[PDB]
Amino acid sequence: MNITVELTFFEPYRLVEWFDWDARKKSHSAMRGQAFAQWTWKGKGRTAGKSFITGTLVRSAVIKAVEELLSLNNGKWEGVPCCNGSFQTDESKGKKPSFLRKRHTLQWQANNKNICDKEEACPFCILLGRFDNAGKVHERNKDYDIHFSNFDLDHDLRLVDIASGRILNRVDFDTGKAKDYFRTWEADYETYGTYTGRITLRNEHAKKLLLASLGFVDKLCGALCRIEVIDHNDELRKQAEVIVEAFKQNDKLEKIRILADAIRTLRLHGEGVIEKDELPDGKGHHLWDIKVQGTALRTKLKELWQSNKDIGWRKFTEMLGSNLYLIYKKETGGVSTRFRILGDTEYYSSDLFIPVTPPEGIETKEWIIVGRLKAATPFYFGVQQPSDSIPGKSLVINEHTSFNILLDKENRYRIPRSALRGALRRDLRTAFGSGCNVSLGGQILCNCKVCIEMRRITLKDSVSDFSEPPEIRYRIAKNPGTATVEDGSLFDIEVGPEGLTFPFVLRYRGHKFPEQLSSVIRYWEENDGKNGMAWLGGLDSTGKGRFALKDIKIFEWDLNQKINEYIKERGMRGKEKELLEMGESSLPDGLIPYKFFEERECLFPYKENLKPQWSEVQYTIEVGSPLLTADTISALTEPGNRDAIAYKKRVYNDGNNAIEPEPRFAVKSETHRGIFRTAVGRRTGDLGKEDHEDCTCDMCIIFGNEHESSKIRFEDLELINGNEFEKLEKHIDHVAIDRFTGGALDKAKFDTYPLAGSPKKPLKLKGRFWIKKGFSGDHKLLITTALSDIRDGLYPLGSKGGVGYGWVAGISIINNDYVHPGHQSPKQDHKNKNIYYPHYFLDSGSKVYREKDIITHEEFTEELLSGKINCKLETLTPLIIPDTSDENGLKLQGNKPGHKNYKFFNINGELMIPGSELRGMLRTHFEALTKSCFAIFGEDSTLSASKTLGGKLDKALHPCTGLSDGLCPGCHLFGTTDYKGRVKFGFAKYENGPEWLITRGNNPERSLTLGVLESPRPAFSIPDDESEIPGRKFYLHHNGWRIIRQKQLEIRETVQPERNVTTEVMDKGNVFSFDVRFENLREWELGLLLQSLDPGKNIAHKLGKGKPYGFGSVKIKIDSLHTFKIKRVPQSDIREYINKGYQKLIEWSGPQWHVIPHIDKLYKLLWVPFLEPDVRYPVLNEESKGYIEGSDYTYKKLGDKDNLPYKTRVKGLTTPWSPWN
Amino acid sequence: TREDIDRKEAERLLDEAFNPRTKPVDRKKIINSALKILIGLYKEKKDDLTSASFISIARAYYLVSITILPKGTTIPEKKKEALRKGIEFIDRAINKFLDSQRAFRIKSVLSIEFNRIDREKCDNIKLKNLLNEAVDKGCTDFDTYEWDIQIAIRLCELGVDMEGHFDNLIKSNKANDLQKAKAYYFIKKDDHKAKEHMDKCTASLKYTPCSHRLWDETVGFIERLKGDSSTLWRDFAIKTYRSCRVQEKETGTLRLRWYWSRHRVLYDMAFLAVKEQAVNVKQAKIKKLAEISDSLKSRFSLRLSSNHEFKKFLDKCVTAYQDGYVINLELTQVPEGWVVVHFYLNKLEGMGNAIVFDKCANSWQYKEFQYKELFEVFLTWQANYNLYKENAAEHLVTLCKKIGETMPFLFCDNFIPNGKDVLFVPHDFLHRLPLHGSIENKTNGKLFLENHSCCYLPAWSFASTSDEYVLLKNFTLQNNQIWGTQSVKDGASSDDLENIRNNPRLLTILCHGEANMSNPFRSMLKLANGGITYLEILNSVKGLKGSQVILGACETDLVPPLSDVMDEHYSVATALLLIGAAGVVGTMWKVRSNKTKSLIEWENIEYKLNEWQKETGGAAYKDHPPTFYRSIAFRSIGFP
RNA sequence: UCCGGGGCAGAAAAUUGGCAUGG
RNA sequence: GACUUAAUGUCACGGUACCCAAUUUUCUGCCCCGGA
Ligand SMILES: [Mg+2]
Ligand SMILES: [Zn+2]
Ligand SMILES: [Zn+2]
Ligand SMILES: [Zn+2]
Ligand SMILES: [Zn+2]
Repeated sequence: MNITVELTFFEPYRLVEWFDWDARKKSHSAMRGQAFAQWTWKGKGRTAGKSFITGTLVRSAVIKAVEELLSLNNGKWEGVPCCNGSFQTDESKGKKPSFLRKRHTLQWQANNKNICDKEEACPFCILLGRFDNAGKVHERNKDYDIHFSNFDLDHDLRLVDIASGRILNRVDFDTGKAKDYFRTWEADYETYGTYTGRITLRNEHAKKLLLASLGFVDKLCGALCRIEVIDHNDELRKQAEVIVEAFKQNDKLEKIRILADAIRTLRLHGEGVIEKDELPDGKGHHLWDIKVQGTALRTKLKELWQSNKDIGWRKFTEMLGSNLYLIYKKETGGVSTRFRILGDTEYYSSDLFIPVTPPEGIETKEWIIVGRLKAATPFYFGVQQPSDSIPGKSLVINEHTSFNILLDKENRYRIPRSALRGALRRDLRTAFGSGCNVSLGGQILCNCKVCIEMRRITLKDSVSDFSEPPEIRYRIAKNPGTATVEDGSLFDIEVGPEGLTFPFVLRYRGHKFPEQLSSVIRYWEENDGKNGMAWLGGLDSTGKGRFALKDIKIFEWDLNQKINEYIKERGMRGKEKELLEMGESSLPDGLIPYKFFEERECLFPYKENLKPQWSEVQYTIEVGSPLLTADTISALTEPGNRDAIAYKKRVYNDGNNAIEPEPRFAVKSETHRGIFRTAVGRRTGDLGKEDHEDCTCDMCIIFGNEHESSKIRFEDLELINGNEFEKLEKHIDHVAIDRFTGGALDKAKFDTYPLAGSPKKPLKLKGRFWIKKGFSGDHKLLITTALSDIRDGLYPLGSKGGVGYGWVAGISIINNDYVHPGHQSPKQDHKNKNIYYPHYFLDSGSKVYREKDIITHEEFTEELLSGKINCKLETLTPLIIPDTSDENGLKLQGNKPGHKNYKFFNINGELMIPGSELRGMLRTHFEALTKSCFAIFGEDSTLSASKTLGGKLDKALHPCTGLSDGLCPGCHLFGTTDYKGRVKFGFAKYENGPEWLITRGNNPERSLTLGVLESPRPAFSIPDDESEIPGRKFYLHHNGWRIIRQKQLEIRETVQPERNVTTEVMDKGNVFSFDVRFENLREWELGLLLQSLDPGKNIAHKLGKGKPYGFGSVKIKIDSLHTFKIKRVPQSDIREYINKGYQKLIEWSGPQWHVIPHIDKLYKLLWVPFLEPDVRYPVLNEESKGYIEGSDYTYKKLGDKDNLPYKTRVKGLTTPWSPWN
Repeated sequence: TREDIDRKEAERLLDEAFNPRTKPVDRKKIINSALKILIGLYKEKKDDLTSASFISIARAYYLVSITILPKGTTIPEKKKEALRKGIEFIDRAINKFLDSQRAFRIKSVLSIEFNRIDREKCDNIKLKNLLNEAVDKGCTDFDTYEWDIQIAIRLCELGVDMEGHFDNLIKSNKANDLQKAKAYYFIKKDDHKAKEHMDKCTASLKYTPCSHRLWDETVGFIERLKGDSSTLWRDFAIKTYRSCRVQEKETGTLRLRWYWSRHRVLYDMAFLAVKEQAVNVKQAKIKKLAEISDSLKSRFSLRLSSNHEFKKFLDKCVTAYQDGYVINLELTQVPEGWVVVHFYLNKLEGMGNAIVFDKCANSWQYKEFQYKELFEVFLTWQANYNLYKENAAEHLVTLCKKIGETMPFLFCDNFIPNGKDVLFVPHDFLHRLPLHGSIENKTNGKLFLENHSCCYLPAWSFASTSDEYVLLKNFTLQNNQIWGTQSVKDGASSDDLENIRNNPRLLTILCHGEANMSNPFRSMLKLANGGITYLEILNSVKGLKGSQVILGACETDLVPPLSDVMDEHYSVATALLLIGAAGVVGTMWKVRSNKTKSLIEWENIEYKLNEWQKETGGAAYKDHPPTFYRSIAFRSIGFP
C-alpha cells in the first residue's frame, strides 16, 4: 500500500534552490539542478528554508533502477515477464513530461502474453504509472497507482547550516586547464543526509519490483544513497581594530599583515602556544611584545583567547588572523577585491529515444574497488574564499588566505567525488588513448569509450580522518629581470600533509572489467617498485596531489545471479570502509573477491599509455653550504626568536595516524620547480619575453603557461640527511655595518637558522620531477642541461643563496704581484716610535656614477661572462670570526659570569667563515674602490645637533632607493633590495696552516681575550654640525694583536668580564678557500672584482672581529677562474680583465692603482707594512688604564678644539696611517 | 580627480580601438587593456564611481562582445559574459546619474546583442520596452552614430511604428545595405527598394569574411522574411547562398570549422527556396538543389586533400576540431549506366531530400523524406553497436528496414531504374548509414544492393597502370603469387605503406581498425608498431593515387554517430580517398576474418562488390542477421 | 667637582596578480 | 496538510577550482670616546 521511505545520503549531495517548473527555466543553476535536492525558502529575507527531494526525481531514479533490474534479469522480475515499457509521450496525445530522457533506455525482448493496457499491465508499466488515472497534470493524490511523494529532509533551518556553496570545474584534457565552472550547494550528508518521503502503491502486483528498485538506486542527488523502507566575529573585529590601531600608533601598521599571518599559523600550534606563552621571549620581542593599548601583544592575545574561548582555538586563530588582515587592508587603502574581467565562465548546460538491448544471457556485474589514497606529496584540492562559499549569495573581497584547501564540515580534508572523478576520467582517457572533451547538455550520450566507462563508474566523496589545520606555503613569483620577488606576487596556499590517506571507492557496473580501468587502477597503485600516480586535485605542476592508491581490494557482485543479495546489502553503499577493514570470510552473500585483477605488466593500455605517461627523474642534491628556505611567518610563532628559519613540512604518518613529531626540512616543490624553470628559461632565453600568449617556447611547452598545464611536475626536495647532523640548524648571525660608521648600524642586526650544510658534511636533498610522455629530444636534453646547471652551482636553493647559502656542491641521479708604495710615515719611522689611529676614513668624493641600464637576470647574455673564481684566503695576522650561535661556546662563564666566549665560526665541526662576511668585506672594498654609495647607512641615528646623519651625507652618495634612478657599481654588482646581486660569495673552508693561535696567558688555550669593543662615535669623526661626514671607515693592518697577547692578563683584570669578549682565534698563515660565482658580469666588472679580491703582493684585506686591534687581516689569492657561456681562464686573460677594469675606473675618474688619489688612499688604508708600526686607541686622559707616560696620545688632549683643531682632526682622520702623535 | 583622468585614458583607448583602422588582433588586446584600466578604477573606487565611468565600463564590455565571433554551433561563453556584465554595469550607471542618451544608447545596443545571441535572457518584449526608452531618451542621431541606426532597425523589426526616422535612417552614410533594406521593408513596406538594398548587401557579401556578423544578420533577415511569408525571401536566400559559396571558396580551412559552418541554415534556406521554385527549367532547379546539397558536404576535408608543415597544419585542424585553441566535375559527369543519388538533410525544416540524376535518361528528380525517425533508429543502431558490436545486428537490420521505410523511393523504378549502378552522396547522418543494405518495406523485401551495385562518395567533389597487388596483411591467401614485391604479410610495416609507390592498381590493408568516435582524425589502421591513422594517412602515404584500396580493417568507415558542426565524413576510407585512391572498399564496422578474406578472393578486381554481397549471406536478413551484419559492412567508395 | 659606559638584536619591499577562442 | 513533486522519458557520477608564479631581494656579529 503506502510506505514511508528513508533516503540516506553517504557523501555530500548536491542541492539547488527550488524553482517552479515554469520559473525554473529562468535560472540555469536550478535548470541544471533538476536531479539535485531542492531547497525552498521558508520565509522572507533569504535566510532560512526547507530542503526536500522531488518525488518525481525519486520516481525517475526508481524507474531507472527498474530498467536496469529488468535488463539484468532478461526483462523479468520474480518470474513476471514485463514489457519494454513506454518512454515516448506523443505531443498530440498529450503534453510532454517535465523531464525528457536523453539517455539510452535498457530494453529487452518482450515476453508479455498480451499488450499492456488499463485492464492489466506488467509491473514495469505499473511502476511507470502508465495506465493510472493520474496524468501529466496533477489533480488529486488518489489518482496515482504509483505515487512518489515529496521527500522532506528529516532532522527555522538556515541554508548555511545544511549546505556549502562550491565551485566545480570542467578541466580541458589537452591543455589541463578548466574550460569553465559551475556552482552547487553540497549539503551536509551527516547532519542533514536523511530525507523522509512517502510512496503509495495501490497495485500490489508490482510491489515487490518497486521494493527491489528501492534497493537498486545506487545514487541520488549527486550522492551515493541507500533508500530504505520503514556573533563572535564582531567582537573579534573590534579587538582587531584596537590591536591594529595600537600598532599604527607605534608606526608598525605594516607589521599587522605579518601578525595576521602569524596568528593564522598559530592554529597549527594549538592552544598551548598562547596559554603556556610558547611565543619567543625575545633577546622584548619585536612583534609579540609590541605595546597594545597599554599591554604586550602576547598577554593581549592570552586575554583574547580566554575571552574568546567559546569558539575553538583553530576557529579563533583563523578569525582573528582574517580580521587583522581585513583591517590592515582597510587601513592601507582598502581591501583588495577580485573581479575576473572576461573569463568568469560559470557555465551550465531534439527529443530522441535510443533503445539499447543487451544480448540475452550476457553477464553484467559490479566490481567495487576499495582502497586508500595516500598523499605521497602534499595534496591540494582547491576551493574559493569562504565568502564565495556561502550558499544564497559584483566584486568579491579577497580574504586572508589566497588559496583554501577544500575541507569537510568538521574541518577534515576532503577529496571531492568530482575532483577524483575528473582525475579518473583523465587517466581513463589516457589509458584508452582516445576520449572526448566532455560536452555538456548533449542531445545523446557520448558513446566514446571513456564516456561509457565513466557512465558505468561511480565513485565516493572521501573525507580523511584527520582534521588538523592545513599547512601554508607562501609562494612567490621571482622577477626574471632583477631576480627579486615580483611586485604583488605573493600568495599563501593551504596544503594538506603528505602521507594522509583517504578512503577510495570505485564501483564499475558493467559486463567485463575493462583493461583500461584496470590499467588506471594499476597506474595509481604504488605496489613495490613503482610510485602512485593518481594526480588528484590541483597544483599538479608543483607536486601537489600525487596519490598512491594502496590497499586495493577489488570485489565482485555477480548481478545476474546475486541481484537479491546485492539489493539486500544495498551494494555496500556507505559500507566501503567495512570492505576495507573486514575479513575475506565476513563478506556479504553476493560479494566475492575479484581474483582476476590483471597484473601491472599484463595490461597493455597501462604499459603503452599509462606507464610512459610520466617518467620520474629522481636525484639527490648535495649542498656544501647552509640551506635556508625561509619560513619567517612560521619563524615568529615557534620559539628561539629566529628571524629566518629553514622551511619544514608537516608530514602525516599513517603508521601512528598523526603528524610526524619532527617536521621534514625540505626545499619546497615550488622552489625546486622555480629553479628548474629559471634554468630552462635562462638557457633558452624564454624568461626574457613578457608575453607567453599563442607561444611555443621550450620553457612554455615544458613548464606550461597561464593556459596550458605543465609537462613537468616537481616534488619537494626532501632532506634525507637529517640524522647525519648533530646540530642540523646552525644559528648564523648577521648584521649590516654602516659604511661610514664602523658600528653595526641601527636595527640591521639579525639572525638566520639555515640547515648546517658544509663542504665536508653536505646536505642531501632527494627530489624528483616527472616528465610527460612526448617530450622532445631537444626538450629532454634541455631538462638535462638545466639539471647539470644546477649541478654546477649556477642556482643556489633557498634564501641568501647569493651570500653562501644553499650552494649545490653536486648532484647524483694564477697570482698577482702588484706593488703599492704605501705611506711615508710608517716606513720612514723605522724605530716604531710613532703611534697611529686604529681606523681612518676615505672621502672618495661627491660624484657617484649610477648605471640605469640594469643588467638583467633573465638570460646569460653572451657578451657578459659568468663563472666561478676560486680564492685562497691567507691570514697574515690572527683572524677572529666568532661562532656567535653560542655566546658561551667556550664554557668559561663559570669563572667569569656574564662573559661572551665564542668559538671560531664552524659548521658541523669543520672550520669556516661565512660567505656573507666575505661578501661584506669585498663589497666595502668594492664600493670604496668604485666610488660607490654608502649602501648601508644609519641615517635614522641622531648625532649630538642642527640636523641628522642623513643630511650631512651627499645626495649622490645616498643608498640607491629603487632602480628608477639607477644603482651605483657597488649596488649594481652586489645587488640591492630591488636588484639581486650578480656576485655570490661562498663559505670559505679551512684547508691548511696553523690551526690555532696558542697563547700561554689564557687558561683555555687557543682562545684569546679581547679588550673593550665599543660603538664608534661619529661625534669624534664629525666634531661639529658644520663639518661634513668624513667617509668610509677602514682599519689598518698592524700587529696590535701582539699587544693584546702581552696584555691579556691586564685586560682580563682591569676590564669587567661582561665588558669584553673571548674568542677562538686564527693564527698567522691560515689558509681558506672560497668560491665566488658571478652571472652576466661585465669584463671590467670581473676585472674589478678580481682586483678587489687580490689587489697586490702587499695589499691585503681586513675581515672579522677586532679590526681596530689589528686582528683579522687576510690576503686573497685567485688560484683559478673558470667561465662558461666551463673553461679555465689563463692568467693572461685575467690580467686583461683587470686592465680593462682599471680603464673603466679611469673613465669614471675623468696597472698601477696608486695613480688615482682616492684609490691610492684606499689601498694605503689596506697596505700591510709587515716593519712593525704600533697602533692602539687613545686613552681618555692621563689617568685612565693602559696609559703610556709622556705622550700627547690621549683623548683629553685630542678632544679640545684649541689644542687639536677640528679641521686638522678631520684632515688627520681622512689621511690613512697619519701620525697621530 | 584621478578617476576622471584614468577613465579619460580608458575612453581614448576604447575610441582608438573602435575605428576599423586598427588590426582586429591588436584591437582585442587594446580593448582588453582599456577594460583592465576601467576595472582597476572600478575596484579602487568600489561602488561609488562617476556615472560616465560605469558607462565607459559597459561600453568596453560591449566592444569586447562585438569582437567575440560565434563559433560553429555554440555561442562563445565570453560573448554572453561580456554582454551580461555590460548590461549590469550600464544598469548601475542608469540607476544613479548628452550623456544619459549615450548611456541608454550603449544599454540598448548591449541588450540588442544579448537578445540576438540569447533571446531567452533578454526577451523581445523587454527589449522593445527598453528600445522605446532609449528612442524617447534621444537615441536617434544617425549619420554620426551607427549604434542609433542599430536601435532604429531593431525597433522597426520588433514591429513598432518607426516611419518618422526613416528619412534620417536612409540619408545616414554609416548604414549598411542590410539596415537600409530592413528599414525599407519593415516600416515603409517598399519591397522593391528593400530588394535593391538586399541585392546590394548580398553582392557585398561575396567579400565579407564568414566571421562577420553581417552574415548572421542577413540570415536572420531572410529567416524573418520566410516566416513573414514574404515573396522576396526566395531570391534573397538563393543570392546569399551564392555569396556564401564564393566566400567559402576563399576562407581558411580552419575557419570552415569555426565560422563558415555557422551559415548552414543559410544553405538550408537556399535549398528551400530552390525547392519551392521547383520542364527544363524545373530540371535546372533540381540540379541547383543538388549543387546546394553538395556545397555543404566535406568542404574542410576537401581542403585536407613540406611534409612537416602539412603535419603541423593537420595537428592544428585536429585541435580546432576538439574545440581547442590553435596557436598561431559537374554533377552530370556520371558515366553511362550510373545513377547518382544526392542526399540533403534540411535542418531548417524537418525534411530531407534525395535529389537523383539518371545519366542514361539524363533525368533529375528529388523525393522528400522524414529523417527524424530514421535518425533515432540510426542512433539506436549506433548505441547498440558501441555497446555490443556483433550483437547489435538485429538493430542494424531494423535500421536498414527504416532506410527502406523512410526512403521507399530507393526502390522505385522511376526514381532509380533497376540494374543501374548507384553512387550515393549522403548528407549528415546518412553518411553513416548502410544505404547499400537498405531493405524495402515489402514482404520478403530485397536489399538495395541486390538490384543496384551501389557505391558511396562523401561529396561530389571527391569524384575525379601498375597492375600489381600490394596487400599489407597484419592479422590461406597471404602466400598467393599475385601479391607484389612491396606486399607484406608478416609485419604490416606502416612505414612501408608510407613508402608505397608506383600507384598500385590494388592493395589490401589486412589489419585491425579503430573508429575513435571521440576523434575521427585518430581513426587507426592497426598496422605495425604505431598504427597509421587518418592524420598519418593524409600526410605520409602518397603512393595510393588512382589505387583501388581494399580495407579489411574493422570500422574503417565508422564515424561518430552525432553530426559535426558541418557535414564531413572523417573516416579512414575517406582518408585514403583524400590522397588520390580511386576506389575504397572500406569496412563500415567490426567484421570477422572470414568475410574479409572472401572479399580478397573476389585478384578479380573488376568483379562488383554487389555480386559478392548478394552471394555470401547478404540476402539472408531473416535467415541470419549476423551474416547480414558481417556482409554489408564493406561499403564501396569512389568513382570509376 | 667627577670614572665609567654597551649598542642595536631586524629595516624596507612585496601579502597577490593574471588566465591566448580568432589569424 | 501545506511549505514542496508531477508521473508513459532527469546520462548532472555529463563537468578535477583547474592553469602560471623560486619566500625571495639588500646587509661583514661588528665596533672608542666621553658622561655628570
Ligand atoms: Mg500515471
Ligand atoms: Zn508493460
Ligand atoms: Zn564522450
Ligand atoms: Zn614563450
Ligand atoms: Zn648604491
